[PDB]
Amino acid sequence: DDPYRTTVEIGLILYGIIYYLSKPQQKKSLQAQKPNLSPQEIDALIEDWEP
Amino acid sequence: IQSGGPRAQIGTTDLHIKAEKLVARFIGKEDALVFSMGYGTNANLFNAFLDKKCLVISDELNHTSIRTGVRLSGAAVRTFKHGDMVGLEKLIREQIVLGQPKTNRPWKKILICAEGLFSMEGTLCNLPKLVELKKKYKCYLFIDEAHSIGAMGPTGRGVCEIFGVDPKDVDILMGTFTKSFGAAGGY
Amino acid sequence: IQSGGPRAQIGTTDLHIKAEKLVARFIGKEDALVFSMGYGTNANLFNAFLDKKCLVISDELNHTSIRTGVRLSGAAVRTFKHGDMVGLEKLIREQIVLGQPKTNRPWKKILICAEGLFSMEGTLCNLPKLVELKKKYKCYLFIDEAHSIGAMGPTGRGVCEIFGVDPKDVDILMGTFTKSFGAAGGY
Repeated sequence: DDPYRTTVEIGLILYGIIYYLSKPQQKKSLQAQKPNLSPQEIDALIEDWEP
Repeated sequence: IQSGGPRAQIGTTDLHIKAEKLVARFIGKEDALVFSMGYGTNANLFNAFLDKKCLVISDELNHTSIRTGVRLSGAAVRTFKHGDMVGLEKLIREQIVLGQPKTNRPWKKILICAEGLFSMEGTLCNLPKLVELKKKYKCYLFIDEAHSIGAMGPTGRGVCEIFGVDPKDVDILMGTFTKSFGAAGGY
Repeated sequence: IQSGGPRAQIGTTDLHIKAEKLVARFIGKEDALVFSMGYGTNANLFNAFLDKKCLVISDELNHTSIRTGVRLSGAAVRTFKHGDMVGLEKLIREQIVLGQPKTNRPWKKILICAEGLFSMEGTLCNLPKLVELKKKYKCYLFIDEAHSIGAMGPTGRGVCEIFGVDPKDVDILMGTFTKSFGAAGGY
């Protein structure tokens, strides 16, 4: 029927909008990897490291 | 015109030591070494002191010899965008925090590789910022300067002369004689 | 009947040294210390050498004094089911692998706390397996034996006599005089 063809377009537009609204993510993420950290805690790790 | 062999059994003459001391005094360091080829120098320098547990942070526009040497060494490699120091600092901080892959144990050491003057772009590197970062975060610095050792500077000493930076801040200085001095080799 | 005060300033007599030497010879160790109370001994022993970065692995049926001492020390605590050694080995392996929480750095040390004879159940601990595990995985051992120091053994030496285990394998041995010797205190 005619509403089926319109429903196809609606389904495409909805998925397009959903993909547009999403945020970037990468496997090789930033500090947010663990994260379980705060700015105060990170300085302790930085200062504790000795080469 | 003939030589004897490797410089550990026969093939060393007083001219070699004279050139050693002359180059060392000219640059401003305390001691030096002279090799017959530059590409081989870079390709064989890195494996002597680097290992699988170390980290190397380098620019994205380095020469091929450095890439080959780092590949032979076997250490991990992270790269940063050309001319960005905020990204470099963020990368250093993150790499210090995270540690080794899959074990999250601390790195043994971190080394920074850069170039004095880039031939494809004709731009200089901001040495003082690198020195400040390495002093603050306790890192090591390696500088490659073959296009700028004889042609640049008020007296031609190199990149360390125009910025006024003391030569003792940088750890290792390298260069080749091909570009400006009319003879082949490196140091 | 009166004592001068803290042993570091006044209150030490020849009887004290004689008692410590006699206890050390009787147990089979090389040196020992004597305290006026047992609960205080356990509650104050642990904070002297343990820290937030260490790990303590203990049974689930230990006395209250050990729990108070570990709480005051501040170290991390992990517990295993009574009588399970496969679980203990798995826990030790896992804790070695993972490391510290949220940073995944290695622990500074690991300590195993156990009790010689359990009063609520009347059962013995398997000491040879603990000795084998601590030798294999490089861990330390602490043994609490107040109910078994004088009443058990072919000659009454303790839990180390019935199993034939050399006393030098265990690191710290503790006990109290209240149960069998008719006097109050601990060592």
